[PDB]
Amino acid sequence: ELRTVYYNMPLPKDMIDEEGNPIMQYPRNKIRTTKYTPLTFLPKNILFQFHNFANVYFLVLIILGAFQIFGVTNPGLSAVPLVVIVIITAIKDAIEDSRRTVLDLEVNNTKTHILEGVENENVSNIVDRSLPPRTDCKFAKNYWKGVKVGDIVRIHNNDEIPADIILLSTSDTDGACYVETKNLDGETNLKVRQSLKCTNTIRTSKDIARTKFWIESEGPHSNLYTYQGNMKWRNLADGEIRNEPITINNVLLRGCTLRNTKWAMGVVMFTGGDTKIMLNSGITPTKKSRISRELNFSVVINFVLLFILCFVSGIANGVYYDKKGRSRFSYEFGTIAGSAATNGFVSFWVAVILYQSLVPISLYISVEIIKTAQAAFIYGDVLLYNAKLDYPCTPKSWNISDDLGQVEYIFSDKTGTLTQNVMEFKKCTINGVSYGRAYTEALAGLRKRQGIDVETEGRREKAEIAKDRDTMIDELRALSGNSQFYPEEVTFVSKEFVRDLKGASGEVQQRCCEHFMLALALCHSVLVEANPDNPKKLDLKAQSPDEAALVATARDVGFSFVGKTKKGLIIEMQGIQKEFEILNILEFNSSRKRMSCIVKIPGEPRALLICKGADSIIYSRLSRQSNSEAILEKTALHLEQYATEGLRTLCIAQRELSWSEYEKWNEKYDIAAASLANREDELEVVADSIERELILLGGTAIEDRLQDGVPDCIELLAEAGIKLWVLTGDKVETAINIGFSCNLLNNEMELLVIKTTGDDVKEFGSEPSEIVDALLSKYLKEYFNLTGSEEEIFEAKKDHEFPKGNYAIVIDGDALKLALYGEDIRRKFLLLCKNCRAVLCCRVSPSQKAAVVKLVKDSLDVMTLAIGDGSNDVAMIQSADVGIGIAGEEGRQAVMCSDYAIGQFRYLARLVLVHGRWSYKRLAEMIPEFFYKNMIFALALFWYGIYNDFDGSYLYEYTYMMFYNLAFTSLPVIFLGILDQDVNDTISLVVPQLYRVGILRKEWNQRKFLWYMLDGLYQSIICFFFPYLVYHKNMIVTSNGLGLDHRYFVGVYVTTIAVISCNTYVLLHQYRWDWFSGLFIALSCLVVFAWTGIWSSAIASREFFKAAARIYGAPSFWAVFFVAVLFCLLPRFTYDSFQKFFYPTDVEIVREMWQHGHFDHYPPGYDPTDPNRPKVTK
Amino acid sequence: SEFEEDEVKNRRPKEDAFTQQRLAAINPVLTPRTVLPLYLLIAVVFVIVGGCILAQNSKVDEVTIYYQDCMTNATSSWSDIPSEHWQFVFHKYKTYNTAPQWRFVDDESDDFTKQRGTCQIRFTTPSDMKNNVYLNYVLEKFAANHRRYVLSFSEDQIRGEDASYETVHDATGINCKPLSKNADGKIYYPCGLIANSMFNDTFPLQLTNVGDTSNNYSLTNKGINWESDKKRYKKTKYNYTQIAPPPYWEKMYPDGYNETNIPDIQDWEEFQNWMRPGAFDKITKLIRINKNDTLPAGEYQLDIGLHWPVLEFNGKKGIYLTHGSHLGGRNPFLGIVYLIGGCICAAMALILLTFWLFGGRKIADASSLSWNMK
Ligand SMILES: CCCCCCCC/C=C/CCCCCCCC(=O)O[C@@H](COC(=O)CCCCCCCCCCCCCCC)COP(=O)([O-])OCC[N+](C)(C)C
Ligand SMILES: CCCCCCCC/C=C/CCCCCCCC(=O)O[C@@H](COC(=O)CCCCCCCCCCCCCCC)COP(=O)([O-])OCC[N+](C)(C)C
Ligand SMILES: CCCCCCCC/C=C/CCCCCCCC(=O)O[C@@H](COC(=O)CCCCCCCCCCCCCCC)COP(=O)([O-])OCC[N+](C)(C)C
Ligand SMILES: *[C@@H]1O[C@H](CO)[C@@H](O[C@@H]2O[C@H](CO)[C@@H](O[C@H]3O[C@H](CO)[C@@H](O)[C@H](O)[C@@H]3O)[C@H](O)[C@H]2NC(C)=O)[C@H](O)[C@H]1NC(C)=O
Ligand SMILES: *[C@@H]1O[C@H](CO)[C@@H](O[C@@H]2O[C@H](CO)[C@@H](O)[C@H](O)[C@H]2NC(C)=O)[C@H](O)[C@H]1NC(C)=O
Ligand SMILES: *[C@@H]1O[C@H](CO)[C@@H](O[C@@H]2O[C@H](CO)[C@@H](O)[C@H](O)[C@H]2NC(C)=O)[C@H](O)[C@H]1NC(C)=O
Ligand SMILES: *[C@@H]1O[C@H](CO)[C@@H](O)[C@H](O)[C@H]1NC(C)=O
Ligand SMILES: *[C@@H]1O[C@H](CO)[C@@H](O)[C@H](O)[C@H]1NC(C)=O
Ligand code: BEF
Ligand SMILES: [Mg+2]
Repeated sequence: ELRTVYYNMPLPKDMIDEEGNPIMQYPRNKIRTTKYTPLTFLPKNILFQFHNFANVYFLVLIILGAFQIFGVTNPGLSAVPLVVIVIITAIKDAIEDSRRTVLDLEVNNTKTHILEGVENENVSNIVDRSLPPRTDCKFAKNYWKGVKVGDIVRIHNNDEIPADIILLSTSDTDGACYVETKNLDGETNLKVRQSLKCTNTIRTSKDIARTKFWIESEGPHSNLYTYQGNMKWRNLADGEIRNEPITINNVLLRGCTLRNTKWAMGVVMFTGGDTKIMLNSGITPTKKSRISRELNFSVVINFVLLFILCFVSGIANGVYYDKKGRSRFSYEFGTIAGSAATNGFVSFWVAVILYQSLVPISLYISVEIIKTAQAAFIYGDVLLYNAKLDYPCTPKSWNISDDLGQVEYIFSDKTGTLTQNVMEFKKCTINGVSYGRAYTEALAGLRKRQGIDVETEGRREKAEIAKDRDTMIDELRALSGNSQFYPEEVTFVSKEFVRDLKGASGEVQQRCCEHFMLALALCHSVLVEANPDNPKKLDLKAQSPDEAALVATARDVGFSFVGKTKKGLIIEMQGIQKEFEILNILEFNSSRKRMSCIVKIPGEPRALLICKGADSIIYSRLSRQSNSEAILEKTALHLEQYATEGLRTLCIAQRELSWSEYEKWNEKYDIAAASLANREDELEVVADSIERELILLGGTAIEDRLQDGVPDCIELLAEAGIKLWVLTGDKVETAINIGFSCNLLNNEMELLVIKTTGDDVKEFGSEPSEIVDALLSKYLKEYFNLTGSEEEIFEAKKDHEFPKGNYAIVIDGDALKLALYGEDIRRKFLLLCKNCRAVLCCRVSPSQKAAVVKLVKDSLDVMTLAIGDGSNDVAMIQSADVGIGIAGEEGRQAVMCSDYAIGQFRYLARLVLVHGRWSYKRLAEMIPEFFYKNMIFALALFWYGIYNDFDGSYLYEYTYMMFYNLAFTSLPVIFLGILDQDVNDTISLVVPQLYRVGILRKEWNQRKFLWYMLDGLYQSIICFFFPYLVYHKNMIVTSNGLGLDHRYFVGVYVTTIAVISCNTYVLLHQYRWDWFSGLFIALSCLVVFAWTGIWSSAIASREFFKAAARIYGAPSFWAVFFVAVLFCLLPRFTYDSFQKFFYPTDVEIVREMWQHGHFDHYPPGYDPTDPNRPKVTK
Repeated sequence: SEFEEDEVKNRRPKEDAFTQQRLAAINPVLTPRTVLPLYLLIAVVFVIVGGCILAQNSKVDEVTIYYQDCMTNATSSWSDIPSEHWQFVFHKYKTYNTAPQWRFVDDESDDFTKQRGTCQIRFTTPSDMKNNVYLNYVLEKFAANHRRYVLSFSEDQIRGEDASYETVHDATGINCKPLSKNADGKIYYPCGLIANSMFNDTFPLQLTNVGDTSNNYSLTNKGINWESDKKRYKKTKYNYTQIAPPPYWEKMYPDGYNETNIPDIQDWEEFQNWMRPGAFDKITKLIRINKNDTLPAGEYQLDIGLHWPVLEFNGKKGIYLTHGSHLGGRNPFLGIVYLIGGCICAAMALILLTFWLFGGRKIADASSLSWNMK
């Protein structure tokens, strides 16, 4: 699939579809995150609704009744409840999808600048200065949806990129551009893109108007690291083709953001679903909770019971109609009709209509009400609201709240979710002396595990650090007046540093510190540009945020980097400015892991080679003659300490070069740099020559700041039994740093790396996919005793307990490709990660994040949660049972394409734990209970059949048969599903182990459902046969002796017992008895009595005309009432008491501890993950 | 130029006890010291109530006689009723026997050979029946609860309307379907199967005192139904030229309906009693009542005119003479079941207290939590 894009050129004849319209149509630049299209909403939604089997049952009953009519009939009001419920559910789904539509619209109406005056032929040197200039040519403001393939786009600084475009020119001469790719990968660095060489000289709308070209490109292929194209133009001096190859280096993708660049001009190549981020995304599935599918199986069990009842009814009715000596031959004008089997058929289908209620029409509407209200109560949570973004936790999907109660695996994006995108220079070791005070939350958690009460310790240490910091700032001001000194952005807290920079540890330490900070201010690629608001302020524009942090600390301590001359840099030392002279700069490389600068020291002047790089890289290039070899070990100790605390570390080494040495190296480097034919390794060998000798002067340590409460939230979710795997699109080393800070990875913990490295390729096998297999099998056999085999996966599925062993898997994307390829190696990888308490998949694509979630989801049928920000987590998040997006200052596709969206990672715990537990419990108890309550009522119809020869008369008056599920028994079970809490939110966060029940799936089974069905069967027997046994002896149940024989009056007996038993049962299975739910339970019972009264008092109810007066005035009714409610509720209450007393569940024990005051010292809204948290007494 | 021009150019949720899910509530944790007293409370007084119910139920004395076999088993002379047909329950006299007698007086004038003549039944009661004596009739094995039967009547005709043929025949739900109109084309006034098959035996307006005929015990057919029923049953507005009697009421109305003889179903409490079909297979309907006088001990005679056939379907028809209870007739179920419930509650209280005194754990034990054990 190759697409040619013509700019300022007429399309060739073969490319037009015969009518001035090209064949190839390109998709609109609109984004779609909705579940349904406007034209596919109704078919898809009704099909989704009819993937519930009881809905097919209701539909079938109505259809069958209407064509045939037969017994009962009265069609019109039979089809109304189903149609109303389906319409109401469709309306709810449409409102949900409309929220998603609003977000899509906001994204699509983003502003761009598109070149005007040149007709886009594609969608309905190089520049010619000779062609007349058109003034109407300008870059006009437009929308993102207005962008089409072949448009020329101009992107301003900090403007998000609207489509996949090819860079033509940027405001920087030479055409360099920086992009922020935190959205497309996890990279914290800015990426350098380059414009095409031919179009660099174009920097106005007029020049781009006079230009013509066409690009032959491959099609969209969802590989973020590959692009292949060829731009072709005609030389204007000579008519001939000239071609320029386009790499991924010239391309800007839709997820990125232009940075440190005034403007960038390019031509659009892909739009909409053809962009790589949308190719990775997917199409936002319709998610059904797990309990909903299990509910389908429960409904089928109910169908089987109903079939058995209707079978018995039809057979018994036929057998009866075959009998003789019956009153029907005398008084009903009855004739024995042929084909007793077809009469049993008619009786079967009369019984089906009689026992309709067994499958209740109100079930799916009740579950939908409960889930919508649960989502609304999540959204109304104030502890889930982020004041800084002004963002509450917004549920996107309003039917999967109970999935949050069963989560076992959380897959997390490392960058932008776990971390806030802030780098702070924290510590520094100069000449074997460490400086910097820091107290993380990670250390607090470690020390809490250690035993120390870290509320008092941490708060006291923070006070100490703030006091030391203020001391440091005042001593800095007193040391010298610094023009760029701003104390509101100081992060280095070492009092000892500035107090040592004057005299403290001796003049050698004085000079060591001064020169270290000066070398930090010299060796870098940071650019200074004046702040727009404050003219005297400088903004320190850098490609790496760690470099910016280093230069910012160097500035604060009094070694400010100001400006940039034609040669060297002007550094303000203690307030006196001196410009330096930079001989050479050897750039940082992903291959070099090292940056270097060469400065001129005045005399015969000398050279100074300053080298900044990773600790091992620099340590390898060091002097044996000279280095104190004590500073060596001290610095190594400090850097190991820092890396354990989770800080990225660098070493810095200076070598003083004699003039002679530098002349020779300069000239050698000059030949190597002027040389063509892959000059890269030329510069590599020359820089390797110069850097092989170096004198280590110090090292640094920058922290990649996590979000607030991330180690606390992670330890809480681990106590709950949830395993957290970190899937990143960022380097391994950064993921390992983050893991240590997070507390996921500790010292004394084995790092099982699944490297496919050539040196160990020499050892394990021949080539990868043999060596990944070898490493997986070796670790599986060594550190555990099991190998990858179907029976081991089967046995692993059984245990959900948290892993033990202190191992952590570290796979990169290359190795993960092989480890996910084949089924057997997939088994081995899943088994090795099922153990191994920490898992870090680093340098991973969005497809691979989704693949890992799916591997854990399918094998080990289990509930998963994916959380992240960006377009990698879109694929990860859609292919997960619950997808959570983290919201930021700007719109995010992970937030749009998610189920819930929270402001901070830290809300996961409070939201996930509290809500999940409540929902899992609330739904569990609610769904058997529902089937229980209905069942009682309906089964009495069947029992009455024993006495009417299964003929098909109704025990109940018809208003009872609708108001039972509509008004008498709906609200108790609905408010149990919406408002029930087993313990409050404070205890749910204090005792996270209460969560494990949902992981084990103890709360909901089909075994519990069958037990509730058996209880409903028993209670239906009581509700029917206690009134029957009051009637049976002589049929006189009244004091006056007047008749109460009508079946509707026996039905009043039965119905009142059923309602009060049902509602008291629901109240007894409630943990919390609040005034609201209790008020509505009392109202439901009163409503049965009040309806009987109000309806009876009317002549409208013909045979039920005084059922209330006559029945509620009978002492017989009250006698049976009380004893039947006792016999209905007693077996279950006795079981519950015997269970609470001798085999109590953990929530029962915790509620007993709650009553004895174990949790009285905790405040009502208590966030244990909150940094600004009031100290709890014990 | 163009570049230069381009360069030139809250939600906090409401804090509230309801929305924050912090409503005022009690959290009931059930412990033995709160549950066992409840069990004993329920046991003790379900036993009070069951004992009182059984005590007041023993005082109910009743007479039941099935006379369906009177045409063939009874003779013209006074003869004891076979034991299978009667049941006497007098609590002061548990060893009564003293079988009742019956006599069949045939009526050859009547040509309904199935049921004809009069069954005279003599029974001796050793005790007095209160001042509110109920003479019911019982039917056995007559099914008034089948699907078509039980919906076979016109509510428009019950409510006094002169309902059309279509109103009567084609009404939704209930309608008098097989019996709405006769072969001539007149609407059956009480239409439907229920009214057609109305119980037919004629019961007397007294109990003849066989000893002293100077004081006979009187019975009424007034007050044998709820009075509010006269709000639902209305005297018809038909014209005797639009309506005909039901098919089985034609021995009652041999000429049909005419000016004076149309039944007033508002005043006819036997009709209103029949129009309430029995839910079950045994049907008891009040037919005579005496609210004034006690029925003193003595021998009484009841003469029933037999018009309703039951022996075709092996059915039974009888009389049931009672004074009753507040709970209705004599039925030991409610007392037996209150006693059973009290005893089961006490047994569960004792069993749980026994299991507690021996395997009773400690209540607020964070050591018995699943994770602190494992
Ligand atoms: C004033 C009311 C009290 C207020 C209480 C608070 C209510 C809020 C709580 C709601 C929980 C859900 C309740 C279940 C709803 C169905 C009830 C039912 O049993 O249907 C019965 C019929 O019902 C009818 O025939 C009614 C006729 C008019 C249509 C009314 C729609 C019913 C509700 C539509 C949904 C509206 C929900 C919208 C909420 C967003 C069917 O059951 P059946 O009779 O046993 O079977 C025999 C069939 N037969 C009847 C044909 C012979
Ligand atoms: C017709 C309305 C369609 C919209 C067109 C109207 C345009 C304007 C109308 C705006 C009004 C929008 C109110 C809709 C209610 C939910 C909205 C909401 O905020 O959801 C939140 C999630 O929280 C939840 O999950 C709430 C649960 C859903 C309740 C609605 C169920 C509808 C019942 C159906 C029963 C059928 C009854 C049968 C008869 C009809 C998230 O939403 P949000 O993205 O954060 O933005 C909301 C707050 N903001 C707006 C300030 C930003
Ligand atoms: C009631 C008498 C009994 C009647 C019986 C009837 C049946 C039983 C009914 C029981 C109803 C009880 C449920 C209460 C709803 C939760 C309340 C809440 O927490 O507020 C939340 C509601 O968020 C919203 O934006 C409005 C949506 C509220 C209703 C949506 C679900 C309704 C459930 C019905 C399902 C629909 C149909 C489903 C069809 C499948 C949050 O509000 P907030 O954040 O504080 O607002 C600030 C907004 N701001 C951020 C801009 C500032
Ligand atoms: C008392 O009620 C009796 C039952 O409701 C009723 O019996 C019915 O009497 C009619 C006669 O009026 C019979 O009608 C049929 O009789 C024969 C036999 O089939 C036919 O030839 C007739 O033409 C007519 O079809 C009913 O069969 C009979 N019902 C039963 C169940 O036996 C008495 O008539 C009623 N007696 C009085 C005095 O009202
Ligand atoms: C009590 O009832 C009996 C029987 O119904 C009445 O005795 C009948 O009286 C009439 C006229 O006096 C006689 O023709 C009958 O032969 C009597 N029948 C019998 C069986 O004796 C008696 O009159 C009634 N008592 C009173 C006070 O009226
Ligand atoms: C009980 O006594 C009452 C009061 O006299 C009787 O009721 C009367 O019955 C006659 C029928 O003979 C009616 O005409 C009167 O209208 C009734 N009066 C009232 C106030 O209702 C009743 O019949 C007596 N019962 C018996 C069995 O004799
Ligand atoms: C009376 O009934 C008994 C049994 O109930 C029976 O043996 C006897 O034959 C019957 N008498 C007549 C005359 O039918
Ligand atoms: C009405 O019919 C009845 C049937 O018994 C008859 O006795 C009476 O005489 C008739 N009406 C008139 C006015 O004759
Ligand atoms: F944002 Be992550 F690093 F994939
Ligand atoms: Mg991210």
